[PDB]
Amino acid sequence: VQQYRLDELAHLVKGELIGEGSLQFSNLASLENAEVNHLTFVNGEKHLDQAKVSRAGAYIVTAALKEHLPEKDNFIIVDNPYLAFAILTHVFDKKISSTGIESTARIHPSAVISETAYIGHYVVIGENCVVGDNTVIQSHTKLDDNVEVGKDCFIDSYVTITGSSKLRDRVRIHSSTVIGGEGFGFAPYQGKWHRIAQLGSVLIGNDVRIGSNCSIDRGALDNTILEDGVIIDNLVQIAHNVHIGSNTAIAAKCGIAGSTKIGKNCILAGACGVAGHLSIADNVTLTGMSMVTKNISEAGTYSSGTGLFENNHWKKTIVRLRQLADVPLTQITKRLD
Amino acid sequence: VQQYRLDELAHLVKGELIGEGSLQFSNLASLENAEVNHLTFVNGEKHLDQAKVSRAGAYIVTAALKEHLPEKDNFIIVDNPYLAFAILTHVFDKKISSTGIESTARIHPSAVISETAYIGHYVVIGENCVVGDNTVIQSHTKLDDNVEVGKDCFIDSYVTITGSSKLRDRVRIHSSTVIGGEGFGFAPYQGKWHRIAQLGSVLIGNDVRIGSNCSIDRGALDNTILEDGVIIDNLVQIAHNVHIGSNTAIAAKCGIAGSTKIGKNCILAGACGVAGHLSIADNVTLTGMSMVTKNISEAGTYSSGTGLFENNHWKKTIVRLRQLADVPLTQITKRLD
Amino acid sequence: VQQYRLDELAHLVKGELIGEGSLQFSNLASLENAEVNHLTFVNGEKHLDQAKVSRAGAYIVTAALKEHLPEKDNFIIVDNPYLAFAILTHVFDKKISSTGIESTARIHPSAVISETAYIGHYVVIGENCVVGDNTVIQSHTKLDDNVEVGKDCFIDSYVTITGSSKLRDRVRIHSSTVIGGEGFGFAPYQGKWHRIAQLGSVLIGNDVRIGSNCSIDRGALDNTILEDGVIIDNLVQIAHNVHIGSNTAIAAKCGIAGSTKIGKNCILAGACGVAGHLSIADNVTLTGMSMVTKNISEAGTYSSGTGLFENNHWKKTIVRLRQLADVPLTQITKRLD
Repeated sequence: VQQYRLDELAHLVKGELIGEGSLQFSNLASLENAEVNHLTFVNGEKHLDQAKVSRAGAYIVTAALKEHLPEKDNFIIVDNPYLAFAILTHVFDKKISSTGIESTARIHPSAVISETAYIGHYVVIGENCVVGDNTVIQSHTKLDDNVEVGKDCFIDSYVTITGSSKLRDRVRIHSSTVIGGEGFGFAPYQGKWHRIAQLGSVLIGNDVRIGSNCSIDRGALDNTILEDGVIIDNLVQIAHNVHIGSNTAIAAKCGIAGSTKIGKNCILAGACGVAGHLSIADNVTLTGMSMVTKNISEAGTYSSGTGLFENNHWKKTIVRLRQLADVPLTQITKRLD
Repeated sequence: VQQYRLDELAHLVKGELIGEGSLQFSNLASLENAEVNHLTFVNGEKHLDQAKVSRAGAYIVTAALKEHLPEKDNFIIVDNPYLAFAILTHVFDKKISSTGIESTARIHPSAVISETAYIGHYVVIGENCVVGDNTVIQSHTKLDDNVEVGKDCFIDSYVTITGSSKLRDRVRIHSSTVIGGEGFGFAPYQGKWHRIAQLGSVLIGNDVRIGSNCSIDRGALDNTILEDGVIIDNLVQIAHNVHIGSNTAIAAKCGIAGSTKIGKNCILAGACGVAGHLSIADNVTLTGMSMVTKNISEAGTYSSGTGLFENNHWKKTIVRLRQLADVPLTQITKRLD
Repeated sequence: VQQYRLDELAHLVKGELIGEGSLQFSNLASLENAEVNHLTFVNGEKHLDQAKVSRAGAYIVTAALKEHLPEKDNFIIVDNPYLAFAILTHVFDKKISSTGIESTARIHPSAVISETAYIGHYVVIGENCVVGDNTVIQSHTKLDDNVEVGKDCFIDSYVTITGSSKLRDRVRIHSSTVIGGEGFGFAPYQGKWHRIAQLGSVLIGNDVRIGSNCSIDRGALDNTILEDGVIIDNLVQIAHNVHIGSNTAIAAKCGIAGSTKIGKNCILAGACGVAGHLSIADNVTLTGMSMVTKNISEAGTYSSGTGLFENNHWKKTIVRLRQLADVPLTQITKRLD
């Protein structure tokens, strides 16, 4: 494909070069599958063994790791090889330098589209819409009236941006997601449900990522807010009026119900469920499949689940669980006449 | 921005007016963010403090509440404020009565399309399809052969309606949703899976709402049926042959497995799992992340799950959970001699 | 509509014909809803009483069942009726015969499209793409650059295939699915998330089926692999680098996190969550909603969850549960001296 010298690659991550700076490199690769023209990284000493044996031509390493790799000659020394790696993934990433407006697209005459944005085939952009510089909007995607997309944004295919959602800069949203959809609002009467119109929108901050097949609903009256730097994997449900604080990560298949606020720097593992009208403090980490039903006021790590059981062990465990309510537990832990 | 007089708004909800019936209002708003030109609603006495402090022009309240609101002058007195509010959200909802067939739609000559319907751009409609009066079918959506949509329906973009699904009146289905999809039929032989074709369909009642990123699979032989007034949030799995009773509500991320039947007036909270070939009786609420593996014969509220735990308390809780099988429980409660 | 003779059908399943060979049949159907021109099947004695009352014209039964069915004259005998039924579903399943490329498609000239393939309306096919013989790409779907799709594949609408994904033969992918989208790769620095570009791809073997609304992310450096035979239901998350063994079945709504390997012939029930960097061995069955956090290294059936509880009972249970950690359980069953 296309080649990079080691010296350039070390300079790019602002690291100390060791070994022949003029060596060619085609790609990044894992320890196991790397070859000579491949640059790789050693993430802590758990991976020393795979490193020692790797056929990779150079190594992104910590200084205390370089000492444990005499077998090897060419290095890039940095304090955080993982972040240096992360930077360089983009150098090797094959880039979409595409620009201009595909003639099958339907852009309402009132919309402002930067001359360096890309609008895909069969994209539809409505009244008062704005798409910023170097923004990429892929094919079939639709932008409803009054939707604004900032700079350096990536929006893939079959994404719906509606409810006049407003997106800042460096926002990326993957295929088949819905931003700004009509949330689940229903009033009961005569044992039937009256639909509640949904009159709010969505604010989406800078540097925010959203996976595929996600549903981010627009607020019922105010806004659903995804603060700066929030990251969200595939198949997440974010209900109306959810407010997600800065740099919070939400793993695949989490569900955050209506009007809940999640603090800054929170980490939710796969398939957590958070009920409605709750606050979750800053710096809360929830492990896989946590069911949150009350508030969380203290920072920390929280969990729910029974863990894994062999099936028979399980069957008997849950029979004994069913019996616990009839057992006075603490009133025997200290019962001795 | 179109205005409405306070006396009309009170008439529109069958409500008693108090205050200057000629006052102008742009929109509904929340207690916290309402301005002078905004109508709002106080839902029970838990919100009085937010209400008193609010800058809302007028108030939707009950008689028992207007009393505890001396601070305010113009009200609309109704018996269920939530429902009066629900009605008025539509009056402020950005109403779209577009009509006709966009010129980039691909429609089979054999399909019957009501003159009052709207077929959007890039819409594809197959043989013997019927789209009834006043139905909106948004851009990019597809209707396979023998699919029928009734009157006054809203079908959004990137919706697949297949397997000759039959949708009645006032049915609304949101984006990235698959109605009628081939269900999960696989017979085992020689340690491989023989795919079973699926020859059924889907009956979707009047007044049924389906969210985004949902999958409603057709029957293996008969029909998957969603009865009148069923409402379904985003990210729901309805498997082949599931039958859902009238006005049952199904929250986000629920999965209902093949051939199961859920009664009338049921409520399923977020992320429930209902296993195959079961009956759930009329009038059953399940709470969040509930796991149902047997029939539910009696009405009532049901639950599964541990609570949330701080992580160390979780780890030690589950260590002790694992020991529970080997521990005589009912043979020590009656053991006092 | 379209008619078949009983003897043809008997022959199609390598089956002993009993009764009038020349009888006409339109369709399969259930024991409950079959009419004279419907063929049906009796699956063991459990369904015998239903069969006795069926208006079905003919019955796919096994010898020791014909036995208990004197009420009925027309049969097809076979050793496994379910598999016989499955073979015949395809005979009645409406054939999708179409060939060619619709004019509303956009296909880059450097793409190779078989003359026996169908490219549906509005499809977008990128550079260096390959589409095999008899493959169907339904309307609206997109293939990005370097995507390859084998022979006899079916790929429904609003599918995104990207990340240079490679698909073998007889792969079928349902609607709203995203194959090979950027995985959840993020580095932490200064309490921010730096995005990690995702450089691998996806290999999908022969005879793989994927449901609707699924996300199958590309690998970080190496590939995400679905081996031959793998079947995956609707709404599943398969993270970057997940490796899934031949003939494994993944039920609706499962999540497998990054870098997890899953052996051959596994069965995961609906809504399981498997954590990252784990091994599950060949022949493992998980029951609905299991949470795997450690490697499972022996074949067997595994589970997690509490039972379903009536709600009051549930609340007392979790209170007792919470008390469990403070109670020594093994030190009291062995307390008698």
